[PDB]
Amino acid sequence: APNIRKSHPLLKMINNSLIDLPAPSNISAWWNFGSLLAVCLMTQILTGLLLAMHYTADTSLAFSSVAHTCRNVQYGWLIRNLHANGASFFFICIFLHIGRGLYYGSYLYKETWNTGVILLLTLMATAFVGYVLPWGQMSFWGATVITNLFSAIPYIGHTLVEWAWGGFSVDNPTLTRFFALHFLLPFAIAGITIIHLTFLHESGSNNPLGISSDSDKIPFHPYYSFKDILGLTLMLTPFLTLALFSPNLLGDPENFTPANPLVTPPHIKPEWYFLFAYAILRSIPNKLGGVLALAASVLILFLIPFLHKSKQRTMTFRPLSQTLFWLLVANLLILTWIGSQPVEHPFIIIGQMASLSYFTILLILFPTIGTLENKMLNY
Amino acid sequence: ALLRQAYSALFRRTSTFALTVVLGAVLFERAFDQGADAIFEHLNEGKLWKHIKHKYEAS
Amino acid sequence: GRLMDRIRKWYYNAAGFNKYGLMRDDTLYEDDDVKEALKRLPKDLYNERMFRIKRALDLSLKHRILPKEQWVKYEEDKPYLEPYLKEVIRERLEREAWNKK
Amino acid sequence: FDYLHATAFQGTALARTVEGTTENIKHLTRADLASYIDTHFKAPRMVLAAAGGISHKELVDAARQHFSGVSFTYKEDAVPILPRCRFTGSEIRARDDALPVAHVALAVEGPGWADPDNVVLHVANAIIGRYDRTFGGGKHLSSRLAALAVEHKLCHSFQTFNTSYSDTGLFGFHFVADPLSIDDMMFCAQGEWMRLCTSTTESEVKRAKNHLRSAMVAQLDGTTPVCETIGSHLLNYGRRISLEEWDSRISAVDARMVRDVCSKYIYDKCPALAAVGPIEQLLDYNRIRSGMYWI
Amino acid sequence: GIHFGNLARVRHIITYSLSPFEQRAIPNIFSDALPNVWRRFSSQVFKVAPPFLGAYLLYSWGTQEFERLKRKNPADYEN
Ligand code: HEM
Ligand code: HEM
Ligand SMILES: CC(/C=C/[C@@]1(C)[C@H](C)CCC(=O)[C@@H]1C)=C\Cc1c(O)c(Cl)c(C)c(C=O)c1O
Ligand SMILES: CC(/C=C/[C@@]1(C)[C@H](C)CCC(=O)[C@@H]1C)=C\Cc1c(O)c(Cl)c(C)c(C=O)c1O
Repeated sequence: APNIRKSHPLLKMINNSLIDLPAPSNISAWWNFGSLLAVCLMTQILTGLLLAMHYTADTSLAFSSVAHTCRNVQYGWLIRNLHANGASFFFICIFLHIGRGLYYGSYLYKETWNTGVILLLTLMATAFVGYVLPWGQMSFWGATVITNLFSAIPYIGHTLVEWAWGGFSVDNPTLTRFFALHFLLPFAIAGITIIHLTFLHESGSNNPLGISSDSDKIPFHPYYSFKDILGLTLMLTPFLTLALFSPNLLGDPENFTPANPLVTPPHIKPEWYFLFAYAILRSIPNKLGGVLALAASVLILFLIPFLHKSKQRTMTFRPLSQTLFWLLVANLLILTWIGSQPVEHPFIIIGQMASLSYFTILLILFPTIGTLENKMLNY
Repeated sequence: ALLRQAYSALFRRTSTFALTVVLGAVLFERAFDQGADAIFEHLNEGKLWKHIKHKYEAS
Repeated sequence: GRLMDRIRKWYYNAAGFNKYGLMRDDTLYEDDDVKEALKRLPKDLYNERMFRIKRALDLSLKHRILPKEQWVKYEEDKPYLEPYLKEVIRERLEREAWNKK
Repeated sequence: FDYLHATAFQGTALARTVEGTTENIKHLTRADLASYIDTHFKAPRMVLAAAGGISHKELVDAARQHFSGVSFTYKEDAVPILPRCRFTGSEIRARDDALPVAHVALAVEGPGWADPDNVVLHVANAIIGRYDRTFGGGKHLSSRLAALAVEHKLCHSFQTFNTSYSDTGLFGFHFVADPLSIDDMMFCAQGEWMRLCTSTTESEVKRAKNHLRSAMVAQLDGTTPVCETIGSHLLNYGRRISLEEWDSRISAVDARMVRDVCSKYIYDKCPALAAVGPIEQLLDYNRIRSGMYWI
Repeated sequence: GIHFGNLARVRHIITYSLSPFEQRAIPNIFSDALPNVWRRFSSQVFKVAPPFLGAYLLYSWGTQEFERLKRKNPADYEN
């Protein structure tokens, strides 16, 4: 009363978080990844279930069940595709969603940010174990290496590896507790996503110029609802052009060979979205160091909010930070290439560089150039 | 004037607007389907089993 | 010396916030001090700063800028908030020090 | 209301204030006022009206005597036709969060004196009527909007209006409210318009008619008022429209009629909006626009 | 919950706008649109492109240099 849009304990929510929501009138297309990320989640989850209804978590049957799911299940092949490629477009989107945040100082929204980082770690874990279910060559050796990471912890380490496998070497128990794990996580994602978006709402969205947009807000609907429908049909076009015309473009082919506990393929590389870390791991020629570097390669995201020195929020008006920012992007773009190459010269050296480069541009440069820029404005 | 005839008869009333989207989606489908299949089969003459077919059939 | 004094003018045109009609001080990110400062701005100075910003945003939604003529010029940029803010941060350091003391 | 015209008829003659600009008043010369009187204050365009205890004859005589200007060419006896004014669905938002209350006006283009529909439109405006803080009726007022207004403290006052002109018009409503209730008011308001186009009953119209009939008689409560009616009837409707006639037209109206007509000028139309004051809570033309369809 | 009415204090600002049905969806595609698409491209292509073009070389180099190390140097078996 009056309208049943603002009073109803439920609709007051659909309305109070996506229809009457105060949105800056100038958010650019770099703000459309939030929804695309969201949409993925629902799409992934849906196609996922459809598949879970034909998968069979057991070494002696995992591979052939996926194979059957495709060749026999009506449209199974399409669903398999959509699910596998959605994993990619999900990462693409999450990466741009992150950059945007970095380039426009959205990380100043600490909780909204930290939850985000948590989301990223979760999505990664998820996409990882999903990749293991078909029990192919990568599936197996992937499972072997990653669970082996804990072995880097002193004392326990190995102990922790026993659980992870459920035995004394990857096998069936690992496969089933992974399927359980994969089935579960996506929901925890959806759950946290809700918190992410709740912390957000306390403050409101940020905008390109990085100055209060209270003087000019607009109702999410129809402005951004329409803008998001459109931003959807765009991501959707290459996602489908890819999944329909060139299915395996984005994916490693080693997973077409049923796992062999005795043979590690010579060209063993992770799913494309992990390469950059895989690259850093192989830089440090020491067990524990490579592990720590790897961990920090993502965990470093938690430090960003604290390494902000500029007196301005975004890099729209900071040409030096910009260059450094774009130099950082190309920096990652390189590590990805490195990760897709063997551990031989010139690669090994180029690698250690880009890594060293990565951690410096973030821990030392950015906060420095930032301070510098402040003085150039006379602050 | 179709735009006016249409607006006045179809797009104005939010109820008739729906009937149009349905009635329309039906026609659009049946036609867009033939067309595309027609385009595709043509682009692959004599390669589909629809073509080879007569060689081992009956008559 | 007159070194970073011409560098400043360069950087100023580099930033480009003047293309929107914003004074260097209209771009400051609103932390706690800045917020206090702004509350101390005289009625008119505040209403002007507001329009400048509400206009820059409208520009940004349209994806345009001001015709070259209207751009702020390095020497005509009024640091309308700088002094207030200085004081706010001043009063604060006093308190901070006085409480550990 | 000026800002309303100012944008509703933007780009034309009607979009001008009656008082005129500041620059005009600061510079208008003896010449212009003269020329204005000369060009406009002319016999064919004037009407000597009067009412009370007077002899029509004795009046016409006094007229022939002092109201004596002569006409030679056809030009002098010609009543110019004005260049049509274009209605534009738009808005003008004058914000000042320092004003105590906010004012909002919304309207669609009206038909213009000539059209018989103006009757129906006024019946329509009766169903919604008006309200203000001092009405004793309160929560029991027959006007659905007045009730809600009372129930939820939507405003300080609101009023429907059917301003007519020669060839065009303005049909809408105006309300005053606190910064924090503009939204709901606007919401309920459009709501009541849509009810007009879609679900008006016979009970609502019956009362609407009786309310109009009485307003129509109070129109003629004095010699000044009766003289004003006569002055503006000839000048606008051509002749004089009797109460007996008006009443016949007002009785002819019913539900179906009101719906068909309000649907004609209100449904899915792009309205003109004018907001003044601390109007932040009211927002987006796009939204207000969507309030123009589906009850 | 609701933030429309609290947001901020604003005075003396008039804004005029027109219904969407009275105006053009994508107006001045040539005289206005494209000019700015170019305007923007220009201002930015030199902060962006550089580091990318840079990594590109590092890519082509390290690539061709890894290929060169595959080939044999005659000076090994000319004995
Ligand atoms: C499951 C993953 C995620 C989903 C579905 C998601 C979704 C969203 C949505 C819908 C928005 C609002 C619209 C927008 O601004 O994009 C948002 C905003 C934001 N997200 Fe995420 N997010 C995810 C992950 C992350 C990650 C990994 C980070 C951090 C590294 C992050 C940082 C932010 C921040 C800072 C905002 C505020 C954006 C702004 O300043 O406008 N998000 N997110
Ligand atoms: C966070 C969203 C999701 C992501 C990131 C994701 C990702 C993946 C990945 C990377 C794979 C391997 C794809 C391949 O064959 O190359 C996969 C497979 C699979 N996922 Fe998911 N998944 C998601 C949600 C779900 C959920 C919730 C279910 C079911 C309710 C599900 C069920 C499966 C099954 C059965 C497979 C194995 C068979 C196959 O590969 O087709 N997934 N998933
Ligand atoms: C996930 C989503 C929208 C989703 C859909 C699903 C709507 C519920 C209905 C119509 C659609 O198709 C949208 C894609 C929006 C995310 C989202 C947010 O959470 C928030 Cl706080 C903001 C400020 C924006 C701004 O643009 C946003 O896009
Ligand atoms: C990129 C990576 C690990 C990433 C994790 C473990 C983050 C450090 C934390 C969050 C996660 O869940 C990711 C999966 C490990 C490197 C890595 C791989 O990814 C994969 Cl598939 C394989 C087959 C190997 C083989 O040697 C590997 O070394």
